[PDB]
Amino acid sequence: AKTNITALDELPSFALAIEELYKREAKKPHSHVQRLVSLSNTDVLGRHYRGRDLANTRAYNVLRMDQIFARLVSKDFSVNRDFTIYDSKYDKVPGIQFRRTAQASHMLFLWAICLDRFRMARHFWLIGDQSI
Amino acid sequence: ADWYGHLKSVTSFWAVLFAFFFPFFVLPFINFSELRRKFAKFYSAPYTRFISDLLSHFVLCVVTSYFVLDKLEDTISAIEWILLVWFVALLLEELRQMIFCDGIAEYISDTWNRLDLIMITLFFVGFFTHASDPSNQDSKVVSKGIHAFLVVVLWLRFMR
Amino acid sequence: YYALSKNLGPKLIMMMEMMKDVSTFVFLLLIFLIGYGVAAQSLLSPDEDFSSRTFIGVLFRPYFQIYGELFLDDLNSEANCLGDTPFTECSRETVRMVPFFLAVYILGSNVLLVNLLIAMFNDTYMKVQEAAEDLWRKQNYELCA
Amino acid sequence: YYALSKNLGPKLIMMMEMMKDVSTFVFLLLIFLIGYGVAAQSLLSPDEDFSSRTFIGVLFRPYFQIYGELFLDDLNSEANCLGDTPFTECSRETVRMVPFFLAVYILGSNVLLVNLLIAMFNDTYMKVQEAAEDLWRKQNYELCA
Amino acid sequence: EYKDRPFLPAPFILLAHVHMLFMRLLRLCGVHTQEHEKIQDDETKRKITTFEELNTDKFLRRWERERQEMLEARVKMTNDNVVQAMGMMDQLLEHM
Amino acid sequence: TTFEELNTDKFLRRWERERQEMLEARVKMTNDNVVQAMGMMDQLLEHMISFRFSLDQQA
Amino acid sequence: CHGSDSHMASEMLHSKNDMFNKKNAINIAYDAKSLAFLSHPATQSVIN
Amino acid sequence: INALVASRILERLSTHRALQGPHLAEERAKMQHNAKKFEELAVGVLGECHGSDSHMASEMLHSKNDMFNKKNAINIAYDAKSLAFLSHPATQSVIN
Ligand SMILES: CC(C)CCC[C@@H](C)[C@H]1CC[C@H]2[C@@H]3CC=C4C[C@@H](O)CC[C@]4(C)[C@H]3CC[C@]12C
Ligand SMILES: CC(C)CCC[C@@H](C)[C@H]1CC[C@H]2[C@@H]3CC=C4C[C@@H](O)CC[C@]4(C)[C@H]3CC[C@]12C
Ligand SMILES: CC(C)CCC[C@@H](C)[C@H]1CC[C@H]2[C@@H]3CC=C4C[C@@H](O)CC[C@]4(C)[C@H]3CC[C@]12C
Ligand SMILES: CC(C)CCC[C@@H](C)[C@H]1CC[C@H]2[C@@H]3CC=C4C[C@@H](O)CC[C@]4(C)[C@H]3CC[C@]12C
Ligand SMILES: CC(C)CCC[C@@H](C)[C@H]1CC[C@H]2[C@@H]3CC=C4C[C@@H](O)CC[C@]4(C)[C@H]3CC[C@]12C
Repeated sequence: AKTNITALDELPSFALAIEELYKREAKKPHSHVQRLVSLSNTDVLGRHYRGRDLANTRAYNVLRMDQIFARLVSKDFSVNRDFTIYDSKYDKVPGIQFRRTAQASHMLFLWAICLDRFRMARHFWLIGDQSI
Repeated sequence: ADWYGHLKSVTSFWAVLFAFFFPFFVLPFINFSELRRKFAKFYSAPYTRFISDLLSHFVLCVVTSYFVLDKLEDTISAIEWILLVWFVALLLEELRQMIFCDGIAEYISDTWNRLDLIMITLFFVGFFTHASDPSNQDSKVVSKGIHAFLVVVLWLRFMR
Repeated sequence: YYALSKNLGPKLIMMMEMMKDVSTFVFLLLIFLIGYGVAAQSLLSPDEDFSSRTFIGVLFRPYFQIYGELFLDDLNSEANCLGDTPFTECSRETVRMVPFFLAVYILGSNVLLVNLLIAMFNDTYMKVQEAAEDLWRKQNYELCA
Repeated sequence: YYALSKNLGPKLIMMMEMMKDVSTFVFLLLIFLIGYGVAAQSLLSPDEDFSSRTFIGVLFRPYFQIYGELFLDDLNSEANCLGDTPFTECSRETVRMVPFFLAVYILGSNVLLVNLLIAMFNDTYMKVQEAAEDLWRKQNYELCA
Repeated sequence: EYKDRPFLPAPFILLAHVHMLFMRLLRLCGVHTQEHEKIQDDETKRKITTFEELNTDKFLRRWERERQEMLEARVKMTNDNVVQAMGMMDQLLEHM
Repeated sequence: TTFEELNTDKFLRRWERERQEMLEARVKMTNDNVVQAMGMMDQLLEHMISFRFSLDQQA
Repeated sequence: CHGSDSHMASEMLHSKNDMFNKKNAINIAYDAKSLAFLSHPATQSVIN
Repeated sequence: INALVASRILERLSTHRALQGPHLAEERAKMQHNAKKFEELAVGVLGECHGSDSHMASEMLHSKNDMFNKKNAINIAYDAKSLAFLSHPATQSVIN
């Protein structure tokens, strides 16, 4: 469904697909993903501020998960996303096809680190860049 | 966990010592339980009995050390009477744990119980040496000579 | 400023690690120092009101005697023993036990405790040397930053 | 001329290896020696123009005190304390802190640094003994040639 | 040792001693204490029993899995399997 | 990017080569290969005994 | 990387990444509390 | 002598200015490995000689070679910086 927030409306279809992978896995009994999201004490955009329908129906969006993983790393980790490159106006750029598949790979990578699936993690780590 | 008496906040030397010295100011606030029940729980903890035994033995060492350093009077002094009551209490505790808790063989097996017997024995010889003739100068010097041996043992009972 | 050096920096990290062994040595010595000090001060000076000088004497002589400075001439003067042999022909027979107490004491302090400190330092160094090198390598970037 | 011997030669090579640990000990001691020396010389002699004698006193007494020669009788004479107890009845109350500074100092030098030197030498010897034997065996041909 | 030691410290332990003598006198002549304690419910006992049995089975499965993955054991299994393989070939030739 | 990707592929090939050359791994591979060898012999005899029933008893 | 070309590996470790807050890999490694990565000779050579 | 000379040439070539470069890495590694192997052969044959006849092995180590500047094998070994060869008991026995 359409949302009044411009950051969540800017997201691409595949971002909603990862949100679906988090959502389907989260509905299982005693899943640590739900417990992690609930104990995180963050809003819809992942900011540490602790309406309800948007905060529960779209609780597993990629921006909020990015914020949760950023807090897991250190106190000043801030992963920068740029979804503006997935618009059709940037198709003429030569190297964009690598950029578009690397960034994408990365978020899927993060999902695979969350659910603890090493083989899938290794595959998405291999597809993207910035390996070390 | 058994040492600390099923508590999670009072779990260090300073915390239990601070709570022990100020019972009504740290116990209500720092409540863990993993008012009357908490008071009955903290002071029955084995660690609390150790800190009570530790403080008691430390005062005994300081008071006995002061007594042997300061000059003896011509009659039995007040501090001497306090030490007499303290070592009888220690002697009765050693006899009760011998005759009525483990057994005589079990008691004498332990090296610290033997040291306890040596302490009580050294104090009573020195006291009776002084108390036989309190105005005698020679009795005071010998008594302090036996009580020199008595102080080293008290400071080793801190090793325990 | 020595933390930057590849020789002095890890050693500084190990010095901070050995400080617990130093604390262990201090807690064990404190026992023998106060026990021997109270006993020795009482034997040397019976019949004296307690004062601040009594407390200094208990802390003063026992502490330096563990570094090899033995005040035996000074203890002979304080004991009022007039004999050619150092602890004979004294006014009180009890003060002749002061060299015996002292012997036990330096056996406890120099022979036993100091050599155990050497043993604890050798064991502690072998245990935490590699961790100190790794921690120094993290601190190399910290100092650079 | 001892390099030819199968016992003395490798030990000479290890002595040259331990010299870096000796340098480490010297750099750490230098810190405590100059700090304690400036502090102790100032407390013993306040109100004196700076001269060459001030500099000798700072270097002179702190260095020998680490080998067990404690100049406590001499420091008692310089402090102008007239009491039977060594650091009582002094003209200035500040000079009574000189034995305290000294205690810390010898705790730093004898108890901590000397025993760490023993630990570094044991570790260094075990590490470079086999390399020293191999290097001595190459030097055996060098000396023969 | 410090579970069984009285709380009261040494100068004041005499009070604890006369209190224990008072308890012995009250117990040997008209006992009314009864040494009451607390007993765990059957629900929590069966919970502890279930946990211990489940973890016993888990450790035995894990232990069996660990011994079959040791090298020495693996080499023994290949060896008896190879000897059985020659035996199977000998009976095969016989049939041939 | 090209250097890092190339060295990532090189380390993974080298790492895979290193794990297959460990002794423990080699012993496991001989063991599953031997069990598969007995399995192959059991199906072979079955074919041998089937062939014996099929032909020798038919005459 | 350090085995193949030490200078280019050094150039790689100094590279600022757009995805995170322009942090190089050594800053990332410190933030990830990787003692093994920081104690490596290649990383130490770049820090020196 | 040839094994010692070979070990020295491969170790010096592996760290030479002419073998640095991204494509030569595996090659460099291979040379160090081969260098070590040649060192092992020089030690090994020497050991075998000392095992068979110690006096004749000693005679062998003292032999002047026409191919190089009349240098024996110990001089060659020192020039090849072979610490393993010089620390061997046979070589040390001849030096003594
Ligand atoms: C195991 C240890 C604690 C035993 C201690 C024994 C002590 C308490 C006893 C044993 C022998 C005793 C000494 C025997 C004789 C004399 C001479 C007399 O003119 C003064 C007292 C003096 C010097 C005694 C002092 C106390 C003494 C040292
Ligand atoms: C600690 C245990 C094992 C041993 C104790 C030994 C004690 C009791 C012994 C050792 C040396 C002894 C002293 C040796 C000589 C003299 C001189 C004499 O004119 C009076 C007694 C006196 C002063 C002795 C007192 C007791 C003494 C201190
Ligand atoms: C190998 C080691 C442990 C040997 C031990 C030596 C002991 C037994 C020696 C060394 C110094 C000695 C003391 C030196 C001087 C005196 C003063 C004299 O008036 C009585 C004996 C007394 C108190 C001696 C008792 C015995 C003594 C303590
Ligand atoms: C280093 C930290 C941890 C502890 C510092 C302790 C210092 C401040 C203490 C320890 C012993 C103290 C001295 C002990 C006694 C006297 C004598 C008195 O007439 C004047 C003060 C004076 C001279 C004290 C000055 C302060 C002193 C030096
Ligand atoms: C186990 C070890 C660490 C015990 C340490 C002992 C310390 C606390 C003792 C040993 C020597 C002592 C000093 C000896 C003499 C004097 C001079 C006097 O006028 C003031 C106190 C002062 C300055 C003492 C302060 C306390 C002191 C430093």
